[PDB]
Amino acid sequence: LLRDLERFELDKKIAARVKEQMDQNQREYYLREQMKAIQKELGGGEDFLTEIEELRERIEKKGMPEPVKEKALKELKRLERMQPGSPEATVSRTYLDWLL
Amino acid sequence: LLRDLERFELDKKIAARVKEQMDQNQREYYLREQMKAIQKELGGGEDFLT
Amino acid sequence: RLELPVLPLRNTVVLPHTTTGVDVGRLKSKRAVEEALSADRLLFLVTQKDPEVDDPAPEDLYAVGTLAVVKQAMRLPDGTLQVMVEARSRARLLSYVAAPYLRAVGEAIPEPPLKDPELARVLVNEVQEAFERYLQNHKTLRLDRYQQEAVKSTRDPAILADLVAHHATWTLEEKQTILETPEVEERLKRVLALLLRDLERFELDKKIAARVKEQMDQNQREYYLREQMKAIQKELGGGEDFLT
Repeated sequence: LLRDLERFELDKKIAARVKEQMDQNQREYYLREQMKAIQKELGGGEDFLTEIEELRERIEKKGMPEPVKEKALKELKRLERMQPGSPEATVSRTYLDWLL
Repeated sequence: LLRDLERFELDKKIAARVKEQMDQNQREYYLREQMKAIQKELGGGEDFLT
Repeated sequence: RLELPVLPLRNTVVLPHTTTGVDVGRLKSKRAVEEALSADRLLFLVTQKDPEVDDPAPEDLYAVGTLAVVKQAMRLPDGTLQVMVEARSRARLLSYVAAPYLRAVGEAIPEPPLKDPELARVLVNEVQEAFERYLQNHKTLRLDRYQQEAVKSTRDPAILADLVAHHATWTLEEKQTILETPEVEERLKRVLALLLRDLERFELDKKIAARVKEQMDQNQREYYLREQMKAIQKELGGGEDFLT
């Protein structure tokens, strides 16, 4: 029974390693299907969010410093607040295009 | 003979594809809202974000 | 050293000891299946690669092809031939014959893995744990077939490795990677990686459905709310207090 307890502890450690290999890549594969499905559906073949995702590609390729990019991040928060055909939104889109 | 509601049942066949176009319009509306449903626990509907 | 003709395949990579259906859209391959059915009912199932040519070259195939046995061959009335296949072993390609069919010369892989009760048994049990948790979020195949094709009825880890690699929806190359390697333990590690990635897709899709359901409930709740009580405001006026 001590050999059975050692075998059950080794099986529990091996199954815990299997569940760690599940969860530690599951928490990033959540992120990659989140980004490819926001890139897909909001155009629905149009890919409307690739227009506002090329700018985010410019953020995580050349919008590197954090107090610089914090203003662009809450400008990105303001970007989905109003419709991008309003006359105020010209200044908002020109703002982060000129910044990026 | 025909103008005395012969084409009214064909107008109901037209209204059948109006209800089909209603079904893919509700499908596109449901799809656009369920991607926002993925976005709400992506994080756009939390306290810190927008 | 198995001198038998070859049925080439387009998108199916038939692994050894795999019960599956194969449809043939060719004529030279149709005559290859008929000549193999005349000669001792044995086929070779060697798939092709990235974008497929309808007449496959002998050097456009992969490294390892699959030895097969013919169950039956009935003719569909539209012209194509449905070939029901059962496989036996796997064979490394050396050089094939470019005369209308394809001829397999031709090898064999007689390589069982080592360290069976110590390290391979834990690996086979991890394959069993991942394959047992696989259909609980997949739910497109039969659970009793998964239990009947387990270690409890099928002892061979090469047959079990080919059956655990067959039961996913992978591409033309990642089935061929588990077809190719003579070391069975590295194939078992790779199909653990592939089943981990498939379960990280399927539990994610279950969280997609279980993520959209409560905000669709919130959506119909708020939709009934604003069509209800933007509309309760019109009875307070009573003619809208002289047409607003």
